[PDB]
Amino acid sequence: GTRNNKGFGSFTVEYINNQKNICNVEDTLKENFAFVYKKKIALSRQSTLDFIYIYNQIFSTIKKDYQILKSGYNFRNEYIKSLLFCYFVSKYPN
RNA sequence: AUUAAGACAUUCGUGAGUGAUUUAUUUCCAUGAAGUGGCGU
Repeated sequence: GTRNNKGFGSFTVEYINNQKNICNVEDTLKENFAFVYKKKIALSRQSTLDFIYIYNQIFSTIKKDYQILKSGYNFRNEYIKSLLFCYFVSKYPN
């Protein structure tokens, strides 16, 4: 998709030739990627209602974390520095 | 006046009749409508 790296492309295969697919996501991610990082998001009750609410939480969390990574967060009142910044100013501090 | 004289190789006659420039052949192969957020710790 467009901006698929941020998560608007997620698919899984269920039936291959009318046979269920027991493929572990964790193991395949471990195999084909250099680093794989899991985050357990607090699914506040629901989980049976408001997939729209689930999407809102998931994508707000992604925006949160990725804005944290390469930039800061000058939003409401809480300041956390850019970890992309903090990496370079620490390693060989120039 | 002499084994001489006389005599168009000529008349008639369609290079014509039959017969598809046709048969076979993918305008196709490769290819992300995608990338990035920025601003006041």
